[PDB]
Amino acid sequence: KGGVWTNVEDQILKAAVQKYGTHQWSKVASLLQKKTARQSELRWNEYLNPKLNFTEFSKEEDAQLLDLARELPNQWRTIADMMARPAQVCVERYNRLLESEDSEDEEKEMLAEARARLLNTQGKKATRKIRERMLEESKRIAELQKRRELKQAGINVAIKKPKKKYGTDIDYNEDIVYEQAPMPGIYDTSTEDRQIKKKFEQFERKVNRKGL
Amino acid sequence: TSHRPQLEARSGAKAAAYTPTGIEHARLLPGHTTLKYRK
Amino acid sequence: DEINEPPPNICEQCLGDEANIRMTKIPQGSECKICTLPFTLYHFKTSKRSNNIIKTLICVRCATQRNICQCCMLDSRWHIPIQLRDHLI
Amino acid sequence: SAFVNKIFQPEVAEELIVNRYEKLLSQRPEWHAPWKLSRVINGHLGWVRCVAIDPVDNEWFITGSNDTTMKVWDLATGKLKTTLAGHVMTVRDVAVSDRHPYLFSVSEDKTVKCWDLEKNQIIRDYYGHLSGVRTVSIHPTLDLIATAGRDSVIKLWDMRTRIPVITLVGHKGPINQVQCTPVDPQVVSSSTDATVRLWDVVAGKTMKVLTHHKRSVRATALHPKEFSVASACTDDIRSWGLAEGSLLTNFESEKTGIINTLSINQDDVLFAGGDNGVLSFYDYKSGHKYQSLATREMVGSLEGERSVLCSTFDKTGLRLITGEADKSIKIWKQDETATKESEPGLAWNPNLSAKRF
Amino acid sequence: AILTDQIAKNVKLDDFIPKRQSNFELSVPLPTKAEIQECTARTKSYIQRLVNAKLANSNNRASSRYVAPANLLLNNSHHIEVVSKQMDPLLPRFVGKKARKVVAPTENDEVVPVLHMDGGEADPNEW
Amino acid sequence: RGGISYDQLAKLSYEKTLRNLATQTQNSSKQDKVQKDTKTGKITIADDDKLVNKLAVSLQSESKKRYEARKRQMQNAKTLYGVESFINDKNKQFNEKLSRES
Amino acid sequence: DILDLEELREYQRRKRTEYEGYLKRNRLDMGQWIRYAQFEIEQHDMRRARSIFERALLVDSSFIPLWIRYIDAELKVKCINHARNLMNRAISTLPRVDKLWYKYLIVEESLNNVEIVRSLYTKWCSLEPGVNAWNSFVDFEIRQKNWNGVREIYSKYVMAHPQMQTWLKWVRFENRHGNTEFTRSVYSLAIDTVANLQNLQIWSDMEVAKLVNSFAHWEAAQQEYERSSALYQIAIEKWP
Amino acid sequence: YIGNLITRQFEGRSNEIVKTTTKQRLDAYYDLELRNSVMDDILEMMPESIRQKKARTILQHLSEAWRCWKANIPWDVPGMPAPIKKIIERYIKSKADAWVSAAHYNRERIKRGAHVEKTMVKKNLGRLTRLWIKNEQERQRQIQK
Amino acid sequence: EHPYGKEVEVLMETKNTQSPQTPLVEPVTERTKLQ
Ligand SMILES: [Zn+2]
Ligand SMILES: [Zn+2]
Repeated sequence: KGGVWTNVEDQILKAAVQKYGTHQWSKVASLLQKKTARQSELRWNEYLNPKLNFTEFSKEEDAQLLDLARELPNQWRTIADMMARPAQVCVERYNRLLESEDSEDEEKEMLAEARARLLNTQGKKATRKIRERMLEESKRIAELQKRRELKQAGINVAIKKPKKKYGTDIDYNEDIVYEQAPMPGIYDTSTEDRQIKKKFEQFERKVNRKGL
Repeated sequence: TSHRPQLEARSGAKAAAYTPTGIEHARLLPGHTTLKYRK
Repeated sequence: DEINEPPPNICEQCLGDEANIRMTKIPQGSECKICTLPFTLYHFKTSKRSNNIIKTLICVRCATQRNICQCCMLDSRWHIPIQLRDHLI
Repeated sequence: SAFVNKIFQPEVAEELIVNRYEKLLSQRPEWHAPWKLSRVINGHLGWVRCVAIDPVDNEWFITGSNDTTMKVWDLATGKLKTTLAGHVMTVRDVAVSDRHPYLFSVSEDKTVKCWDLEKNQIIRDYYGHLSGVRTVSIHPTLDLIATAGRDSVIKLWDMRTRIPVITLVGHKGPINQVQCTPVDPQVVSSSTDATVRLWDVVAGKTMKVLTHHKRSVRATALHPKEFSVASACTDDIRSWGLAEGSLLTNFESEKTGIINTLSINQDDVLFAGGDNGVLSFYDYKSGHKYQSLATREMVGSLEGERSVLCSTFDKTGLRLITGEADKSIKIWKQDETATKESEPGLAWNPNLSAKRF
Repeated sequence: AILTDQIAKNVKLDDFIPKRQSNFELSVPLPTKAEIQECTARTKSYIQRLVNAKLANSNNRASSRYVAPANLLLNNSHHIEVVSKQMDPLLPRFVGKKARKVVAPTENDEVVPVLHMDGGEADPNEW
Repeated sequence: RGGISYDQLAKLSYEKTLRNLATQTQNSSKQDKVQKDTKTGKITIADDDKLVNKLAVSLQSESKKRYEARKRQMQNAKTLYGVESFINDKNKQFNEKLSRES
Repeated sequence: DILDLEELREYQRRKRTEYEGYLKRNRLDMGQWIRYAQFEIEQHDMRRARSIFERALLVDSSFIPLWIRYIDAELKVKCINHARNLMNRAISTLPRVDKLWYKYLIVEESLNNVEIVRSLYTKWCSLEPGVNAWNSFVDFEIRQKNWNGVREIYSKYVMAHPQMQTWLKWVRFENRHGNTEFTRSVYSLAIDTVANLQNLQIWSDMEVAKLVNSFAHWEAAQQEYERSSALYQIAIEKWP
Repeated sequence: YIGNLITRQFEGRSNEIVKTTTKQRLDAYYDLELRNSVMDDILEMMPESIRQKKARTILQHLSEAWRCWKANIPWDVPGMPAPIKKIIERYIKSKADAWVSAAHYNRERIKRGAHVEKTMVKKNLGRLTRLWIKNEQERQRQIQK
Repeated sequence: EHPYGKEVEVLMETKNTQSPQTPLVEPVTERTKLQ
């Protein structure tokens, strides 16, 4: 049951740590069927971390390794931090350096599930808020065309206001909301108020006829 | 979202224009009604 | 300021012809007709043997901002309604 | 003479950039003796946020702290008298009354608590702050307290009836320091909207607004004589003249950054505790730095912890008590056997480039 | 120079400049003893009138323990006697009093100039 | 190098509007008061109807140019980079911010 | 799209209920204030559209783009006297911000009201603001050809900024114009001022060398070598 | 009791209700203080012209750094303006002292067995197993030095 | 090891010297009582 790592599952885990972070391992194993959050954590901290050191052995490294393994006998997690390398590679070379003295059918559905889960970031509250917002506008679009179809018959039915949730709920449409008038200045805005009012009454006359 | 840090604290300016209630609290009962003055 | 409050603005024809009028003060009487916020309800009678209590319906701030009395809400000068005043000006 | 007024005919003859500079060269600052460290007191389990001295006499000072307690220290010997519990969160201001034996203490647990200093127990307590309070200033001759905190409103408490009598509403941010004066303007407040307000508690509104600071006016301190306050934003300390709101003088506060605390001696030694650990002594009359000093942090502690958080002088004026963020109290002592010679301090050298004056 | 005053009247140069820079020995006096008492007696009478307003309006009967008939209405025609109604001690006092919330307008007649100084400013890209 | 402070950039944009205003006066050349009230303290300035229109049209046109310059910059910003994996536009936007920090 | 006024009247209610809801929970976020203030301009109701900016100024009056946008909102609808009162409040609240001073200018430049910018400049240079202001003010009078007026500016400008690059800026002004009688009079005033205000120690050794050299190389171009030689001996004896 | 009830019936209840601190909201209010003090000391050391946008970023550096202290990760931000690193190290040492003192204080209270919550026993197991491994990780490092 | 100029004394205080019921201000008695 202890399975081997395919390169498909290898790419899910790298995309998982790229989004979730290196500490949320049960988040990672949810995408990754058949594998454990312990096993997911173990491979990223032993194989898949790009900070890790999988390369050739300079003779300084080989002299340093045979020094450390002589001075710290069999402390491979200790030596691998001194060598800044993964540990079983450090054992593998020490095994090899002493030998010098010689005498898609399913996986894609997992990947299609993982591709959709990584690209969906909201949760219950945002998705429900989206759904209620779409359904509220759909109710609004329906109610407006009702009034238009009744206006096709010539019978006029006004739009209903939204109901007050609480006692002092404000009809913002009804009045200037919290009218902070500008401070009284000296430069005599008398002709300018007449021209806005003439322009604003002109704008309301155009909306009744041509409709914006 | 729904779980936010504060951009500002609740100011006392808004609570000053409200009308009071006059509810009677247990810790605002009269107690230590006499000041002691230093010599 | 709850301890420093203006005297009420009431008309002459609201008070009538008699010299001394006994007025009752209630410190938070009714709420304003206009601003829906409480005030000092004054109420009084023209004569002693009258049968109609004349109350102050609006607060002093709403009576100041319109320059009307609190009782009959006519303008303090000219004694005309507000709608006719703003049409004459 | 200064030919300038003969050739460059002005309209005021004071408002030139040179005329002011000529006068300022002419006067000399009063010489003040330098200060040195006397005694280092440890003991708190957190930072020290506020220190107040006993008004009547000088035996003790109380050191409100960040381990929520208040410890009482003997001024003379340096020993520890007792400890005052009773705040769940850290103590932001402590003020002892001269007229009566009450220690008002305040915290950011939204509590203003009186203490009977005959009994060492909590008395009354005060209620009404929306958020954690930062200041207590005891009014002299009226039995009031001015408290303010993050609410942006100053709550004027009655002492006897526990009623928040007047509430002052002018500010746009958390209020950092509040001082009580005995005449109009009775309350001097400083908040993080870079304003200092001079209040009129009978009208309940501001007499004078002081917008001269660039940033959060973090500390003020009253001068025990001469009827003036000094206010400090992050890099400029300005002495304000009350009953006019006039700007008396601009100190050479440049290059200091976040001045946490201010204290004023009777001798016009002004103190400016730095968040960098650099503590600077200014002559109050001239606004001149005459000493700059840096503390040691501790045996082992962080390099950011070297910072002064709160300060006061004693009643005599020859001791400076600074509670610092290294979890310690330092007692600064004005160095005797120092004549004008031997230690003039820093040289009286202004520059017109920094246009402070 | 047709409108010399009417630009930014509330700000002057004199507000920027210090006053101790002309003489370091300028005397700002401490308030006199005759002046602190006129301010204490006015303030203590105003605060005590506020504490008595808070206690007399509370519904606790144990609050009177710790504590005008004349204003010419119009002019010269009516002298008004103002009395208090003996209220029913069971019906609630302050009938128009409720716990309602109000937002307050800010009355601003004058602009306070924000009197900073200076235009260094060089930015080392750091910060 | 550095950024430009808001005093200098205020001056430079002041000069740019002066140069553009001068070229408008040059192009207008090639193609060819104050009363204060007695009753109130209010002041009245006689203006031509032109140059008020010209200022309003210029401010609108400058707003149009900056709007379309940023809009075309929006178009380039979402068409250039495609190396790193993202989820939405805001991911690439924020990861362009981490590339600017490097 | 909106067909009649009643559909518009419902359209305005739903947006205003939306924006005021986010502004109630966030008194801050000036970008939200402007976008709702920009919305009321699109509805052509300027009385409302002034009010959201006025309410936004009561939150943060130190936010400069809020000032510039509301100034521009009054300009785009041709309300110039509403903008003049507003710009007056912008500079009287925040005198230090240069942008609010330059914003009042280019509008009055665009109206060709040259007496009003001159009255602005006189007030704005009375507050001692900095070298960017006077340089834009001497560049204004060059545009207006008022050579007597600009000479008066440098008279004050050296007395706001006493330093050689303000004195030598006034000599590059005069030597641009070749008026020899005025130029040495500027030169005489510059070197006497360094001499009589010697004790103040406000011009450095490198700073006074530029005045003496730029005096002397000017006189060599005026073919009077004996005055250019004689001032060197006076300057080295006055400053050894 | 009934005087409060009927005046609540006839007038509604007060809009101005302010919550005093208790045991449940102690650490929550300790956060709101700790956010505001770091807001002030960093907004005072900025150059000039930004208030709302850096507050998001710089306090997330604190929250990340407080997590890194709790996790014994050294918290190296690569290009960090060193006065701000002095600030965030200063307040996290301040929060460390409150966090460690409450851990010692509640552990003596549990051993006495005098009215500790059921939750607070598990919270104190969490804090002491953080501190035991920190003492372990420190002891490993100074042995290797 | 000498944490300051060595003129400065360093003192580490862990316990309260005087009892908590020590008054910390003398209560003012104007008349002597023998009750
Ligand atoms: Zn009313
Ligand atoms: Zn009437």
